[PDB]
Amino acid sequence: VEISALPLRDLDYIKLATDQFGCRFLQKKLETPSESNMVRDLMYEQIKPFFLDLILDPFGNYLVQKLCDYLTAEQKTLLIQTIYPNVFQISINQYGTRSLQKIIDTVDNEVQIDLIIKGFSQEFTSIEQVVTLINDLNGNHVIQKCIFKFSPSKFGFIIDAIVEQNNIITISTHKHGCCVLQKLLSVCTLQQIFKISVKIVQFLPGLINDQFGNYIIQFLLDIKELDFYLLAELFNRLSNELCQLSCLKFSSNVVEKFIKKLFRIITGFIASDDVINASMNILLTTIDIFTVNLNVLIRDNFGNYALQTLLDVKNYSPLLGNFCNDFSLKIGNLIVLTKELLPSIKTTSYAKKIKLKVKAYAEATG
RNA sequence: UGUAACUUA
Repeated sequence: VEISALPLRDLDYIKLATDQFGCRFLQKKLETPSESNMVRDLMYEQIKPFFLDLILDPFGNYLVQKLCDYLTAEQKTLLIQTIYPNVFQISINQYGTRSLQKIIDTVDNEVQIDLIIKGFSQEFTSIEQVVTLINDLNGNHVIQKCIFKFSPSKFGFIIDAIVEQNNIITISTHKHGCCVLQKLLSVCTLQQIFKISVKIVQFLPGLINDQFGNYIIQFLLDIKELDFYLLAELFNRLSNELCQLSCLKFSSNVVEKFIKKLFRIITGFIASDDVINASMNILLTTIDIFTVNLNVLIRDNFGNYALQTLLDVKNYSPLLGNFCNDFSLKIGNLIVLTKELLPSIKTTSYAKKIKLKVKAYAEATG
């Protein structure tokens, strides 16, 4: 427009950056190789004291993002030096979060990375603010970006926030928080996973039937480098309430996941002889529990799924040393008992499926 | 017969 007639050194780069027309003008000027280095250097010096302002700006953030693909190391470094103590405010912000992710995505070196982490430390960001960011609509996308871009050696402030008091509940039982927590465990180190796994088990009753928390428990059941400890821990914490948990909407999926995990281990043998022997002892104990409460499980709206999972011969066909003996005496007993209970559930819409699972047991037995 | 969660002209 009338702007594109003035020399670049006479542009008020602040007023343009906060203006839609002006911001688009500067971006497409950075994309002009003749002007690129010059506008950048002319832009950088004038907007330098307004970095935080531009970052949180509806139009300014678009310039900052674009500017990240052109800055030098020293330039981007000095940018981060100016704004690192304000990362919480930035991450919370609708526009700031888009800027910080792009900054994190275009880091040049550890000096820049450590400055960002330094801002997330307790010196500038309290634990309750980190917890906030994890559960925040916008901030959680910054925590994720850290989780995917930076190395786990930098995850300190995140780990510290989760293991603090009962924050594991606040996070796991939250829509945004449960996601980030699963994103973390996917790249975390084993010792960091343990540190979190302790807090989860400690607050297990508050997570296992939670609408989101149950997904955290199930995610832990996929981490193979946990079976040596997690199988005994859970079952010892849930055995007495195993029937109750099987009849709940959310925790029943965990039970099914648990049972399936027990099968895939003992079937793989035919992990570790400590894990396996424990898996066998739990499974046998589980079948004992399901026989005692068979009357209730077969009729419950959620219990029946766990019962079917346990009765599905598709999961334990190779089980047909001495363990396999008293297994069949228990799982076989449970089959013939379920067979007697069939006409007492004819009013239910799932009697057909259960009757078929005792039919599949005969096809494999005889 | 039964659950997800993961964002600006």
